[PDB]
Amino acid sequence: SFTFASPTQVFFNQVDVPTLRPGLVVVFVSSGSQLLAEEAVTLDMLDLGAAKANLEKAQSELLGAADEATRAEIQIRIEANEA
Amino acid sequence: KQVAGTMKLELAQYREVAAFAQFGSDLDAATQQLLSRGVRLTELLKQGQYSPMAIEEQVAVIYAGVRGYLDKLEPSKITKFENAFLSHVISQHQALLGKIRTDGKISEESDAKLKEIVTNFLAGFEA
Amino acid sequence: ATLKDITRRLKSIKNIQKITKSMKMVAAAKYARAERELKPARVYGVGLIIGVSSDRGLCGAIHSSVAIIGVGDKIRSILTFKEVGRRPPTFGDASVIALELSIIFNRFRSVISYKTEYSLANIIYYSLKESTTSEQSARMTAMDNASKNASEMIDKLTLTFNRTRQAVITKELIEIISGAA
Amino acid sequence: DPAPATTFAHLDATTVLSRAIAELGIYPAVDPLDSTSRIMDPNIVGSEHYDVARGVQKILQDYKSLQDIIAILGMDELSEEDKLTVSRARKIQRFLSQPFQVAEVFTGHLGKLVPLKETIKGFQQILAGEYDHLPEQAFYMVGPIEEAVAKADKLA
Amino acid sequence: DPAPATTFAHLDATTVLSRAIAELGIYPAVDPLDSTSRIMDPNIVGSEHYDVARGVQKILQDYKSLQDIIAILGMDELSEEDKLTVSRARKIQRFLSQPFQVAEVFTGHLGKLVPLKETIKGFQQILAGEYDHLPEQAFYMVGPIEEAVAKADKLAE
Amino acid sequence: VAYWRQAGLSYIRYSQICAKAVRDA
Repeated sequence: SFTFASPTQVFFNQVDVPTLRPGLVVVFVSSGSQLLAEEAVTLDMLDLGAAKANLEKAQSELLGAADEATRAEIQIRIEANEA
Repeated sequence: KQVAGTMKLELAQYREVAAFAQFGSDLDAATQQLLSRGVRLTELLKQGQYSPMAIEEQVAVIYAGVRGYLDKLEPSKITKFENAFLSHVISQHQALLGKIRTDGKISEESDAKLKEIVTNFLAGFEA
Repeated sequence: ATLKDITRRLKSIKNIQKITKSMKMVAAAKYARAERELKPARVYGVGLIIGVSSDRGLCGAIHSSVAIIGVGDKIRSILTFKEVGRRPPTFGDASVIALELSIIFNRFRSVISYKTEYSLANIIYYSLKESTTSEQSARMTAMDNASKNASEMIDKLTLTFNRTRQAVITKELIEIISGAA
Repeated sequence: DPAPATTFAHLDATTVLSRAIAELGIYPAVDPLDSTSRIMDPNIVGSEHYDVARGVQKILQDYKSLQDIIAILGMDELSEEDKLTVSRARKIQRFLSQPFQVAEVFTGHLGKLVPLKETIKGFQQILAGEYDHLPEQAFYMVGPIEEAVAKADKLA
Repeated sequence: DPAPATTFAHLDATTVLSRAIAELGIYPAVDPLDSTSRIMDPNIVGSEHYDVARGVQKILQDYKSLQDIIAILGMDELSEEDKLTVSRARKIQRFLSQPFQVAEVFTGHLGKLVPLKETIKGFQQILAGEYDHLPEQAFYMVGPIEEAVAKADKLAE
Repeated sequence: VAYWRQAGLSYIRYSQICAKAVRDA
């Protein structure tokens, strides 16, 4: 059997898995390790018109600024938004 | 009689909940509103000495609390608000106070005029 | 003992009775939310000390049973993270704790009963979701009983008040009659 | 009441019974904080006797002046320190109860008479925390402390 | 009691002392919630004086009503607004205490006389939260508010 | 070794950032 949940929602009680690494799951997951994810969502709820705004905003803080590991947090946010 | 009934009921409902007015940070909005209307009407029942009020002046203040125009005003400021408000209406809106007396109630026209005066007056006073 | 003393106590225990009842009702709603959130939290859960409880008391033996970090302001004051319990725990709460870094928590059974890398944050989260469900039930329970104890004390005190009230009147009258005779 | 109130000063030892205590099932229903003796004196009964007696009374008084909070919120709200004093005081309260040869129909137990040295030793051990692990009911309606041990063994 | 009860109506100002207060070491043991005066009137003493006096009485009555609830349910159950009124009220209770020149044999403190101007200012500032950061005991058994500040500094080391 | 793990950082902070970026979208 296959179990697939976020800390708040249960989806399931072949599985394509991104490695975790922000990406699509085909039976969108944020991260984690039964498939465990910090944020697992549709797919219907995601926008996506505002993720482009989030990607550009993250690429704006990157050309800051500057101080290491700040910065490394900005790049992670860019990786999550690109996916 | 058009305002005393509503006030009596809202204070009675407030008295049931008043004990935990300071012990209910997570209780639901419905009982939060009873408490909020509660110590507002209570503040409006406070009165200084040696200046008894004409009936039309009484109902104009009681109406303002009952119809909900002071629910966003800090409790501790209400007594000083009313003093300023009453001085203002007596001096400038005697025509309004006469209308509540000559007609023996608060009409829609009077209600609209009192709304404009109270709301705009409230914002200036709370600064 | 004396009417004035009982009068103050009576007003005090009357206020407590009301507050304890309202606290029971808030905790009942908080538990209702927590038990719903515990369902998908357990299925997620399946896959140094330091001590998990909360900031708020009046929940019986929640803090004492679990009692250098400790999550909950009661943990450090009896034996560090504050502002826990009031808002339901999240995975973000678990992350904060894990980033600042057995596990001792109260496991939920029923309304009456409770018992003492990335997976590190999962274990802290599991303990959190169980703890608050237990804590909210236990507070609901303890406050229900406290409000009942307050009720019985109000009755007991009101009876003492009224016996004293009558005795004072009778005694005064007997002194007056004795002086007149 | 003027009758009993005037009687006290005519006595060298007083045993004051309490209805509240009787209703809790403690017999004899002696109020341990309202019963006195002129020979309760270290120079008369020896320091050991005196110390254990006063130690018992201290823990009982400490339990007493928590009654207000306990009656409302229960024992679970108290500090660990106060919970310890409550648990021992409750065991001491029970160990102060005793089956009487004369009251066998009412207790259902054979009457017991306890030597003074055994009384001192039993309460000494409780105060020292030697029986903190034992259940409270084990100390109820026994003679010497050994009976409380044997009673607890049958329970668990 | 009929004797004092009948006396009240013959007075213009009443200072009521309380054993419940004396027992706490608060001297003079004046009950601030049972002492009255005909001239406690904004038109006689002025609005500043009257407002501070009523403010002090309100905070003390609010605290008195809370004491018994917090004695059982605990301080942590109070809202931030309530525990602010608690701490300020306890400082106000203490700032009402005062060493008397005739009481030096009882207090061990030099007697103090506080001008009315300084009395008003002192309670005004406590009410306004100007000394929220100072310990409770700094306010106990002093004259003017400057002595409470000095006492707070002395209490540090 | 991953870039975020050089000066700092944990995988807990990685997941915390990624999870929030999903919510904000």
